[PDB]
Amino acid sequence: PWKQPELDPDTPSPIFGGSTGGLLRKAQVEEFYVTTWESPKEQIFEMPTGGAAIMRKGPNLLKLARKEHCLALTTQLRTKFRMSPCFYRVYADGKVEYLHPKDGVYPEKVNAGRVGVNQNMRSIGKNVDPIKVKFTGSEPFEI
Amino acid sequence: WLRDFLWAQSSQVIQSYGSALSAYGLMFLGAHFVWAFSLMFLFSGRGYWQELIESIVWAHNKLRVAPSIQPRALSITQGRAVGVAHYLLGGIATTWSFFLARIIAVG
Amino acid sequence: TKLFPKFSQGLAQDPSTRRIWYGLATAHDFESHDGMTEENLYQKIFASHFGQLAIIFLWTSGNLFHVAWQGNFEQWVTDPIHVRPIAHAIWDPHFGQPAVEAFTRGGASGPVNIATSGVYQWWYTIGLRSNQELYVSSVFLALVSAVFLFAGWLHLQPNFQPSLSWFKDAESRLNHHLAGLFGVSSLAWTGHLVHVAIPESRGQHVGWDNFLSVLPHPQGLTPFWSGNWAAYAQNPDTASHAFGTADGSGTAILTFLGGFHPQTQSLWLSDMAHHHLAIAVLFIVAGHMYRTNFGIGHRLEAILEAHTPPAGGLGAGHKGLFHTVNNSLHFQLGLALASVGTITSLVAQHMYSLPPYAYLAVDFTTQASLYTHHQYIAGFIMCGAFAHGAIFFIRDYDPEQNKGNVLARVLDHKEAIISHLSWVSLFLGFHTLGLYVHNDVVQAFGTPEKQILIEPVFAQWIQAAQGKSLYGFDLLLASSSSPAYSAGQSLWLPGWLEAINNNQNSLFLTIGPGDFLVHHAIALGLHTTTLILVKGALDARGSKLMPDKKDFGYSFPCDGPGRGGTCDISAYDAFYLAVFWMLNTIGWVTFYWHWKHLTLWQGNVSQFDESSTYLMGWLRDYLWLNSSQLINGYNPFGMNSLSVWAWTFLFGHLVYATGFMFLISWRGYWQELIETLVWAHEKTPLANLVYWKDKPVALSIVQARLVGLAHFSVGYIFTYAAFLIASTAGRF
Amino acid sequence: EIGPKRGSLVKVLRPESYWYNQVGKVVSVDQSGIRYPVVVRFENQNYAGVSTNNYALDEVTDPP
Amino acid sequence: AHVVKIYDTCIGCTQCVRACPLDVLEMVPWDGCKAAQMASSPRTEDCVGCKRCETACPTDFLSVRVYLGNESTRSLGLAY
Amino acid sequence: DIAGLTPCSESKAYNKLERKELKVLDKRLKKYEPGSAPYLALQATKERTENRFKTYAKQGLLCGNDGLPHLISDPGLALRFNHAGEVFIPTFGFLYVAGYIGHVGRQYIILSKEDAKPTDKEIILDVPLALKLAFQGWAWPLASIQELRNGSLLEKDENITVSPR
Amino acid sequence: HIKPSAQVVWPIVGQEILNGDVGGGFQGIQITSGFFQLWRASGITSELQLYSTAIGGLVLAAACFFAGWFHYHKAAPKLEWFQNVESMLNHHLAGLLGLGSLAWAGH
Ligand code: CLA
Ligand code: CLA
Ligand code: CLA
Ligand code: CLA
Ligand code: CLA
Ligand SMILES: CC1=C(/C=C/C(C)=C/C=C/C(C)=C/C=C/C=C(C)/C=C/C=C(C)/C=C/C2=C(C)CCCC2(C)C)C(C)(C)CCC1
Ligand SMILES: CC1=C(C/C=C(\C)CCC[C@H](C)CCC[C@H](C)CCCC(C)C)C(=O)c2ccccc2C1=O
Ligand code: SF4
Ligand code: SF4
Repeated sequence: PWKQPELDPDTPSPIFGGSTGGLLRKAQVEEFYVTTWESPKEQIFEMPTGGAAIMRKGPNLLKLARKEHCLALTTQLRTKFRMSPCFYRVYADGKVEYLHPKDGVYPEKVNAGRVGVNQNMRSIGKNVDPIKVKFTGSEPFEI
Repeated sequence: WLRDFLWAQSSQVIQSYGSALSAYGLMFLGAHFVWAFSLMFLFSGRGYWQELIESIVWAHNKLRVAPSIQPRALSITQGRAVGVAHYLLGGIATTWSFFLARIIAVG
Repeated sequence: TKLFPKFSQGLAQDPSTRRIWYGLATAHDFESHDGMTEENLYQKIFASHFGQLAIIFLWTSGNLFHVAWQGNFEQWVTDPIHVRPIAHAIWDPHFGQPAVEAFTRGGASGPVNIATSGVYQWWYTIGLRSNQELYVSSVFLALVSAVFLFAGWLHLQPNFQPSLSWFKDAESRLNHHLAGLFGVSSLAWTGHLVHVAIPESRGQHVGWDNFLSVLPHPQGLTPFWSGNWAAYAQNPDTASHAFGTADGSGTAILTFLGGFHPQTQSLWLSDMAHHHLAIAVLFIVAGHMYRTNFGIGHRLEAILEAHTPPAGGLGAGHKGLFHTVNNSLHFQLGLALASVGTITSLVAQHMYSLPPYAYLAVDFTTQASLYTHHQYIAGFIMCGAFAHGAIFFIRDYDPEQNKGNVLARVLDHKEAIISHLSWVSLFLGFHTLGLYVHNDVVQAFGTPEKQILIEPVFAQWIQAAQGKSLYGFDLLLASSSSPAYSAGQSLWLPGWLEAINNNQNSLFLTIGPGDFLVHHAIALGLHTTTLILVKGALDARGSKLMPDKKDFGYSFPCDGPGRGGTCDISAYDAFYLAVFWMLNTIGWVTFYWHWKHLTLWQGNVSQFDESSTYLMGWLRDYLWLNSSQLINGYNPFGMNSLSVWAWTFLFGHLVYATGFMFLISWRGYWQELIETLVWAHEKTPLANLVYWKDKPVALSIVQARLVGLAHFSVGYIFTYAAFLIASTAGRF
Repeated sequence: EIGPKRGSLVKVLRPESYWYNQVGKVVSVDQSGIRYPVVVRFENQNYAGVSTNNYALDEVTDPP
Repeated sequence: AHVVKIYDTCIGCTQCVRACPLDVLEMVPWDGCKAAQMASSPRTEDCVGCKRCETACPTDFLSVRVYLGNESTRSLGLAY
Repeated sequence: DIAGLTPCSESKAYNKLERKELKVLDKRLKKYEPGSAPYLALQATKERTENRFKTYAKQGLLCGNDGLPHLISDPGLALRFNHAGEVFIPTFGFLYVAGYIGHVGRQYIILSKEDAKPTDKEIILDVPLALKLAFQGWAWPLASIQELRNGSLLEKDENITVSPR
Repeated sequence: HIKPSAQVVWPIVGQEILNGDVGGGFQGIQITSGFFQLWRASGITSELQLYSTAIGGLVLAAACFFAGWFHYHKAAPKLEWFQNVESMLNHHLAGLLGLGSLAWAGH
């Protein structure tokens, strides 16, 4: 966004019961993902890995073992309540990463501030045959 | 189990021909057919069948019998449904024919 | 980061259990290996070919050693019609006391296994008599296997690895292999036959101690330096002759009587001697054809580019095709595998009718197992040939290199080829199933005369042209006034006619309407398998549903649920679906062979003639009648030597059903179940201390199809081999 | 102005397209100078489900 | 991880980025289409290959292409 | 007497099969009174059996070593010998009807394609045009030959969807 | 001594062998549903009573189809009518099951 936000350790979490679907040993060994949002009131949502949880009026915090869970929760919140949340990634050593838009106005928009990457100016099907790139290590679509 | 139930019995189904219960043998073999025919819709997928349908569409396009409705392969859920339906129908009719012929020719 | 996949660094980065399976599956896919050039790829293939040669020679050396040790080869030599062959002894410590007793077959002491491989007949035919000679053969083949392994190790060191152009030498490789690998090899084979097997079949022992003191022919090479080769065919073996002695025998090394031996029911040894000598001479002559360093010879690209018919019949003809075959190894592999499968099918169709080994026709289960084995080998090699042709079409095929040639024009109208193959397959299946069901129901109503019996007139007409006088057709070589009969009337006609008019042998059996129907069902199976394999090969690089199939590799799962669904869209998936039809087709041909030959051996050929028309009779008199002895292997009242065969039958059923387990269910329900098992192991007392290093993941979709096909084919082969061997060996 | 007439029947020669050697109706041609300004509508859907597609100038000729 | 490529046939309905529940695709300004937009894949290492963008792609052939291979702990969708 | 098959009129196994079928059919006749309706049905079945055995004989049909009649498939051999009724004339008999269905399907496809939203016509059939084409398809090979020469039957592949290989 | 039979085939194409000798001077398909046992438990003597039962069943089937047409097209109940779960349970416990059990006990 205008300034990259850093998540606060103090923020509360929604009330929930014990769910078997949740954080695993991959949270300890490898990285895990953290989702934050600011609420207007107390509403009931469904976690992507568990049941139903009543969320807190104000800031909130969710920990998800996968980024797909984080974006599923994000899409659910945006569809149901026009919520617009954001999620992060927390590594094993404590490193924090920001994957939800670095530009801040979502991938649906453009913002004229990001550079085209992995884009081919040729048409699909105009790529060369694999014989022409044989024993080179480069795929026809990677050119 | 095999020798003393499925082979000790079913000797009347195979020799049912020329008798009152020959239709049970016909039903048995048709059930074998349908049970075996289901494994196409179970093992296979859709892309190969869609490409074969494309070739058949080209064949019908060459001499202008192209249907207005585009021929498409069955959906993946549709293919699974056809496979399980044919498999269940074949197995049920197989056991039905075998049980009825054995219990009629003996009991 | 691991290093178990050394050829693939990316596969080593996979932290799941998929790394081990993909590392094992892509172990010898050198073309997709990381950092591999063409020359090193060819060198690795050379080393692997040497390794396969060493493995083959070690396996046959072990077969020789095991036969010489635990077999009854001397007892088989003394009495072939009575004493059974023995493969290896059975030392299974889980065997019971009745189990040890019930497997001392063939007049042995310990538990032994009856050999159905046919090596006893073959080794008795080629003059091997004592087990000392088999021991020497085993140690010599072990030595040559070690030599081949050393040579494979030899061509991997510096200053010994051949260059890329050495492998790409097309004319000289063909010249040398045709002249030497076939020509002088066949010449040495017929020389060994004439030196050893011809005197050993006439009571004269020829060995390394006295082969320089004995002579093959009494004329002593005077016919060869002169022109009088007719002296070698002057006194052939008479009808009343035994293969172990010299009762009424003659001194002839090259003859062409034709037919079969009256006693051994096999082709004459001198017939095969002149056959391999003529083949050797012809192959040595044909091996001096292609162009080498000398100024004479033929160039392959010149012949390919010259053979372009005018008026645009084949477009550019065969131009630009030499580099296509040379640069693409998959084209050469597919051509080699196609020819190998065709030759294997020819071998299967030709040993049974023309037995080349003494007392092979008497051993019914041996002939049946040999036929079924080589037929399934031929079919699998066919499927591999078509799959590797598809691999050629997707991996290394340049339309710009060969534009307008036969390959580009075949790819031009591929839809027409696929559609016509589909039409002929649909038409054959529709009509064949129509008459089979029609004759089934007509037989069910107690009136079997109403069934449609289409008499095979074309094949019986051919048989009459080949000498079968049972059908009464006035044809050439069957009438005495025909020029075909007069040509060769004193050469091999009275032997071939006597062999083909005798119904006791397997030479050109009489065929009825059921034979015709099962032949057209076999044609339907071949046609449908050809249809799917050809369609997968032509659609390997592009299709209307997915033009960019060449960019996704040969073996990829799918493209997704978009565009209606793209399941099993790869040419690998076409091969995987075609293996089932291959298994069904070879099952059909082996069912036909086994039932017809079983009814011939039992003497009731009328039962097969009147029962192979309708499928219920097929089932009742093949799968039910012949399985009575199979399932009684370990009956609770009594157990006999067929216990391994019933156990193997049920084993094949179980592995077939496990193939069904992998084939019906797909990955995506299994991943969630494995995730629940992961939560079970990770989150339990006394077992959370033990943790996996490779993450348990479900089998990938391509891997799922491969393992389902593997269990399917393994169970299929094992259960059919068990049933066939048990059914043939229980009665005889 | 730079492309075919609006509403005219045209033939698509794009190889990878589903409508190769087919006849479609022009619905709009862009004049802004884009990669594929000729937008056409087809009577028969593709496998995805859409019925309209855009092509370049060299991929569109009048059918005979 | 997997390789996601976007070709010039894209015309920008900004719907392929909504169908991807992994934040792999992003939209950059462009000039080769009426909408002046073009799909881009900055976080291509976070893609699993679910091909939902291919289902959402309306062009024939598809502007966005996802190629499988070289799987990792994030592209395999394991939470363990 | 071709391919070692005796005629059905002079075959011993054919008559033995007829005697066996008459024996089992008359076995069920002893369990019913002659004035019953199952007796009449069994009598009609026996009459149909005797009529079928009589008509299958003396018609050029032949059989060999089984008592079950055989069919000759080779043309010419089925023309020099009286065997064209087995498969030779049924071949043209089926092809006439097979070409009948293909022709009326082609004419209906062509007629429906020159109409607005032709996909609806496949699921919403029209009776008067289909029945008119059904009764105007007797001369199917005459319509097929004339369309073959002039290009209306076929179509050049420049308007035919072809694979992108 | 007489096997049950309630399906009679036509003599059209070889099906006369399916009319098995079930005894009692009758030929037909030997049935397996056990309807004869049910018609012996529920006291039924002649075919007139079975004809009356069949005609009454046809009349009630026409009444049920007319009831479906009426209760959808002519007089469709509202959602609150279907949501009366207590009335549904009471009427299908005491009414349907209880009334049918008492009527069958009386019969
Ligand atoms: C006597 C006159 C004569 C005749 C009869 C021929 C005849 C022929 N020549 Mg020719 N020739 C002539 C004069 C003549 N030539 C002269 C003066 C020259 C100049 C020296 C040549 C030079 C020449 C060359 C250089 C070549 C030929 C070849 C051929 C053969 C192939 C023709 C062709 O285009 O493929 C046929 C046309 C096609 C379009 C092919 C269609 C094939 C279909 C699609 C396959 C159908 C498969 C089907 C499913 C099979 C079913 C079987 C079932 C069991 C399943 C053909 C037999 C070619 C050859 O050797 O081929 C054998 C070749 O390379 N000719
Ligand atoms: C024994 C079981 C069985 C049977 C009967 C078939 C039959 C068929 N498969 Mg096959 N297949 C099977 C198992 C089987 N498959 C298995 C296990 C696999 C592995 C996945 C495959 C893989 C496979 C592939 C990959 C392909 C086939 C194809 C075919 C067709 C070949 C054309 C032919 O022979 O003429 C027709 C054969 C028939 C047996 C006719 C069946 C129809 C009869 C007339 C009954 C029709 C219904 C009847 C009139 C009653 C109507 C009412 C009823 C519908 C309720 C045919 C429909 C090919 C195909 O479809 O291309 C054209 C093809 O490409 N199959
Ligand atoms: C001598 C002939 C020959 C040669 C040189 C090759 C060589 C090759 N093929 Mg080909 N192929 C052949 C025969 C041959 N194949 C045959 C006969 C078939 C049909 C079965 C195939 C089918 C085939 C396919 C479908 C594919 C190849 C591929 C390959 C490549 C790598 C395969 C490999 O080594 O992985 C090593 C593989 C393993 C070690 C796995 C072994 C598991 C086996 C097959 C299962 C057997 C079942 C069972 C477990 C056996 C034991 C019985 C049990 C009861 C104990 C390589 C270029 C692949 C390729 O090019 O990569 C994209 C590919 O996709 N081939
Ligand atoms: C009358 C319409 C019609 C016509 C002229 C054709 C013509 C053709 N088809 Mg097609 N086909 C049709 C309908 C038609 N088909 C339908 C409805 C289906 C879906 C079941 C198929 C499925 C099909 C396949 C799967 C294949 C063909 C193939 C073929 C070719 C071989 C000839 C043949 O008998 O195929 C055999 C055709 C069938 C077995 C389909 C029978 C279905 C019935 C008979 C069609 C009913 C149409 C209806 C009565 C017309 C309405 C009449 C009107 C007055 C209302 C030929 C180009 C083959 C090919 O590519 O050859 C090059 C091929 O592999 N067709
Ligand atoms: C005591 C009263 C009574 C009785 C006997 C029934 C009986 C029945 N109800 Mg119920 N129902 C009732 C009150 C009653 N209902 C009330 C008060 C409500 C509103 C809460 C409903 C709402 C309701 C729903 C929403 C449904 C039923 C259905 C059914 C049928 C279930 C089929 C079955 O199990 O096989 C038993 C089958 C038979 C006994 C066959 C004979 C059927 C006869 C003709 C019905 C006669 C009973 C009827 C109440 C008589 C008065 C109707 C009058 C206007 C003619 C069954 C006939 C299902 C249905 O649609 O079927 C109609 C269904 O889905 N019921
Ligand atoms: C996919 C593909 C592929 C493959 C293919 C294949 C696999 C094939 C096969 C094929 C085959 C498998 C073929 C076969 C053929 C055969 C033939 C061609 C034969 C002939 C014969 C004859 C001609 C004979 C004659 C005769 C004589 C001589 C004697 C007796 C009589 C008679 C007359 C019969 C490749 C690699 C190319 C690549 C591309 C793609
Ligand atoms: C065979 C097959 C097909 C092809 C099958 C198709 C297109 C369905 C064909 C249905 C036919 C047209 C129904 C009618 C059948 C006959 C025409 C009826 C004849 C009746 C007589 C009286 C003439 C798939 O599409 C498929 C999809 C997904 C998984 C597996 C498979 C699969 O196995
Ligand atoms: S394959 Fe799935 S995760 Fe990857 S870019 Fe497409 S929609 Fe997103
Ligand atoms: S779905 Fe496809 S065409 Fe549409 S904006 Fe995305 S990449 Fe472009």
